[PDB]
Amino acid sequence: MLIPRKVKHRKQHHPEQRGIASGGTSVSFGDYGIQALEHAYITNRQIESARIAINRHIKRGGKVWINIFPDRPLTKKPAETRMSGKGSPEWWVANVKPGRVLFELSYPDEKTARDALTRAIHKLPIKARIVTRE
Amino acid sequence: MKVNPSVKPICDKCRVIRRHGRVMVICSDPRHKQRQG
Amino acid sequence: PTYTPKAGDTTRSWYVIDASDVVLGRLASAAATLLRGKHKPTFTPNVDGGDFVIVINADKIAVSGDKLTKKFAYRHSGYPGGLRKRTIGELLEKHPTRVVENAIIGMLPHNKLGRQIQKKLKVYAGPDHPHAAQQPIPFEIKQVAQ
Amino acid sequence: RKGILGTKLGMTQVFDENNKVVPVTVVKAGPNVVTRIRTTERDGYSAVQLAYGEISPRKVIKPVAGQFAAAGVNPRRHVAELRLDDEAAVAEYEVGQELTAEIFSDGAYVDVTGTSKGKGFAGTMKRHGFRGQGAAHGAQAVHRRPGSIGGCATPGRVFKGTRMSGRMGNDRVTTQNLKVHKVDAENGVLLIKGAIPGRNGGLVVVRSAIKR
Amino acid sequence: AKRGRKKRDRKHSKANHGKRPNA
RNA sequence: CAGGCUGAUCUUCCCCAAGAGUCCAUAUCGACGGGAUGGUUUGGCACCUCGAUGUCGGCUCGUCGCAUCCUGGGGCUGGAGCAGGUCCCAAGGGUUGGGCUGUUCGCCCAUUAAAGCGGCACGCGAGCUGGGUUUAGAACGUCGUGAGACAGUUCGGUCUCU
RNA sequence: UGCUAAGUGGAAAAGGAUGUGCAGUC
Ligand SMILES: [Mg+2]
Ligand SMILES: [Mg+2]
Ligand SMILES: [Mg+2]
Ligand SMILES: [Mg+2]
Ligand SMILES: [Mg+2]
Ligand SMILES: [Mg+2]
Ligand SMILES: [Mg+2]
Ligand SMILES: [Mg+2]
Ligand SMILES: [Mg+2]
Ligand SMILES: [Mg+2]
Ligand SMILES: [Mg+2]
Ligand SMILES: [Mg+2]
Ligand SMILES: [Mg+2]
Ligand SMILES: [Mg+2]
Ligand SMILES: [Mg+2]
Repeated sequence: MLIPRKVKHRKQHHPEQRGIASGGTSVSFGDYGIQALEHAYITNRQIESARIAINRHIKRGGKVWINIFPDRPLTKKPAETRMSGKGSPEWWVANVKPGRVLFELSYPDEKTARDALTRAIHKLPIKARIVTRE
Repeated sequence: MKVNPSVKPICDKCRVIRRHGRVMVICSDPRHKQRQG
Repeated sequence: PTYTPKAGDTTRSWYVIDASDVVLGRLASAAATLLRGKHKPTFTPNVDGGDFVIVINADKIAVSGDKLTKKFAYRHSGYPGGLRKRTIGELLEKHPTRVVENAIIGMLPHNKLGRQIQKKLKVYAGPDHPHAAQQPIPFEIKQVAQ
Repeated sequence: RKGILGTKLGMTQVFDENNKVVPVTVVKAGPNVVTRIRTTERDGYSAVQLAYGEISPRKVIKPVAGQFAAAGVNPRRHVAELRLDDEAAVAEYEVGQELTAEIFSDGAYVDVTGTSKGKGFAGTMKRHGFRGQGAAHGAQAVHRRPGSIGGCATPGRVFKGTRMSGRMGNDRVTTQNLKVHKVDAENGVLLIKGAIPGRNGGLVVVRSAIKR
Repeated sequence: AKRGRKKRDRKHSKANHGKRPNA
């Protein structure tokens, strides 16, 4: 649960799904990251769930970047109601496309780095790959 | 034994074989026996 | 116009298959061509010109795969919960006549004429048959090279 | 596995060796002639055909008379088979052997087959042991009626073996076990414990029990 | 459910060329 | 109202284990997050029927599925024994009578080896009942100037067919 | 000329796994 400060239009269209990512497709910051190989709407729940899964498994050392930010409303209506207007902004959702690097990890060990990212793969909807800066 | 779609080893002794078209892991411990991995 | 049989034109005659090692299906389909009379130069669909077939060693048929456990061959009586199922290996031990028969009946046309075709078939478990008076010719099953 | 045809002679009660009452159904198995012995060579099974009961020669049909003439036996009322297991048991019968009720030996168990009493088109309540609808609290003309007989638009039919209404009894039935209290050798009667199917004077096939 | 899935998998028959008139 | 599609919500399993279990994630529970099954709840939609597809609960009669309540066969146990827990297999048979309510559900009572969960027009009114709902009478609270109105209570209320 | 042993062909996922055929790489 991290959210944008002041969004200009609180009710938007669906983020444009299909297409390959132009950038950032490669690792820019740290030694190990994870690159999405699929289209998904990564909710701010799923980022924070994946973020702590690294931080618990890594313990004290290293450093975690997040190239994702949610930014976008995605509307829901009440479950009671009949099918009037547009509903209220419920989620907060980053549009992810194949190519794009999501998370990043600076931890000096090889094994502790890779399996800590492997925790973050299972808590995202995407079917993902572990990448390296080299 | 523990069923479930996952198996995975726990002991290094745990063997992960497959019998009669079905995946299982056997360890010295009676506890680490699994199926349909 | 064309030729149609105006009776009697049926030469008929007999055949005798031995199964032994040959697989089910290609026995049964090759039997069913003889049973319709479709090998004949003269063939009209409305009449039956179907030659007699005696299948022998109908327990020996090599079914292949793992069908002798897993193929079930269902019946239903009429009553609720009347669905019986009977493994081919179990069915062949009890009734070795049935397995070659129930294959061959499934390949025939399924109509009023197609039931008159079923009289021409006979099917025996052992090597012997009691139609040795009529002198049937042994029909080995043949592919024509294309 | 021994057997005997006879008649149901009606019931009485007889007191035990240890002073209890046992209710006993009296049958009289008279002297039965084995007419024909079915053999595993020709027939494909083993069985014994038993003749029972006195009939006048003029009553007998010429087809039926010639079968008894082949046996060398005076014709009889009823005839029936005892099917018996294996080939070995028919070895000790000869055509014209007149067996009697003495064979059974006190304290045996039997099957005692016989056709039941006809009850003559009983519906629902008597036949199957249904419950009827209530006798009061509204109930319009349903007091012994079957009620529903099926679901609705699926399946849209009544199933086979639904329990309705029709002619009851004259079923062949069997008692099973049913201890023989006393073989009486003179007179030719067996006191068998408990009820045996059928009317008084109906044909009855007593044989030793397969379950025992 | 079962009937919903199966109708839309008749799309892939070879005669249909990966589209079948649903409704 | 029922069927049809859908499956947000419900429902039964499942992936990853942060953990709690003295220590020990996986005896037993399992947060956060993710993926599906089922069509049994509340819904969405308006495709069949308005020159009629007649109505909740109960009674009578059932029939099938297994996601098993009991009986039967197994693995693991933080299983001494007795008695359990948990998971796999298995649908042959059996799954009580009363109290209160129109009830379904539920709370209780005395038992029982056990008091299973569901589908079949929420099975079954050309098989039955009519207590509930839903016509006309009438009073009470409320809103209305009034005629009258209210999934607010209350008492009464034709169940056709060779 | 090859592949598939599951009747896969003749329904399905996140995942799990010394099933196997080819092309890479210490
Ligand atoms: Mg009564
Ligand atoms: Mg009356
Ligand atoms: Mg679904
Ligand atoms: Mg509707
Ligand atoms: Mg309809
Ligand atoms: Mg419409
Ligand atoms: Mg009409
Ligand atoms: Mg089961
Ligand atoms: Mg109903
Ligand atoms: Mg009515
Ligand atoms: Mg009706
Ligand atoms: Mg009323
Ligand atoms: Mg007023
Ligand atoms: Mg009155
Ligand atoms: Mg298949």
